[PDB]
Amino acid sequence: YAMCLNTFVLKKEVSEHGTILIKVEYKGEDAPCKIPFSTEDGQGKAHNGRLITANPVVTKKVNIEAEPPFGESNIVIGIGDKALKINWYRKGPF
Amino acid sequence: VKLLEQSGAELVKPGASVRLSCTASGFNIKDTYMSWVKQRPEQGLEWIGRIDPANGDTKYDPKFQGKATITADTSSNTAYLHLSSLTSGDTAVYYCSRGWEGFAYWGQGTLVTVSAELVMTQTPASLAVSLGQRATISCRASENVDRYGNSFMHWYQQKAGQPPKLLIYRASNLESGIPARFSGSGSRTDFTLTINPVEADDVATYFCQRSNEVPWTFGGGTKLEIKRP
Repeated sequence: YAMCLNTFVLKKEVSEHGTILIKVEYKGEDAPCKIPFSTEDGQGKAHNGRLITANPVVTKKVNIEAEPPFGESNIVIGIGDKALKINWYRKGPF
Repeated sequence: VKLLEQSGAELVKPGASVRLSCTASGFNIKDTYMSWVKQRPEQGLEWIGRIDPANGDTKYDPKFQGKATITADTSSNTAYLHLSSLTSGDTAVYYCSRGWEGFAYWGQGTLVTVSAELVMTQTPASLAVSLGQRATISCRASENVDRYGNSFMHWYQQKAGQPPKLLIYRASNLESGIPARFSGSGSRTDFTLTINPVEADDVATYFCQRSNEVPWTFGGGTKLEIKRP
């Protein structure tokens, strides 16, 4: 399907295998759509983490598992100025 | 579709107890938090507390400790509000509300008639604005309202005899179906709601609300009225 163009909201607190559990709710009406996922550094530049969820999609108006990069990162759910950016701090490596 | 069905009006004696229900349909009650909000006649919104039905965790505003109790039934997809030793001060409309990043879904409310920490500074208390002019409502928090670098500040519109409606969530995001004339902005402790241009439909009471950490405190409210052009 086409990519989700609208924004998302956190259903609950982000849960912390080292990975994080993100529970989202879609705010748009263009479903079925694929959830855009990306990770950024403390400056907002592309800084690759790792999306665990094989194919995160919105069936109707979704649990996202991902391993954040070590240190400071921004977990981006969606595209553009609308996009939900989760500033995350991962301690270590040990 | 997605609906929050509340139980009928209650006429209770002073000193007695009452249980109100909030039946959730079109969604799993465990997916997000469930809050209860108190509103005394002609007064502001008062966040009672919230429940996480997946683990049964409850959090309350200290003002409702020893008065209110919140439970959830995950087999019937229902949330409950328990009120103890009722007084005239408990006479109010009680709303159940779903969510964290702004309450998009509210119940119709339940009237309860009893027979005979962060500070949210919302300004102005009353606002008279001419048609086609700009109306700005301010909300000042005593502490930080940020979580994951996002300001957990939400705005609500409340018209006569109606439950509140979500306008803005996460300080600046417009809720689906809300016109472009409504806008929100803010960072740190200062937040604003702008209605430009103002029309007759905008006559309502407006409320700001934080949700990053408990209590999920509402502002005192802003009664918006129309004056001569």
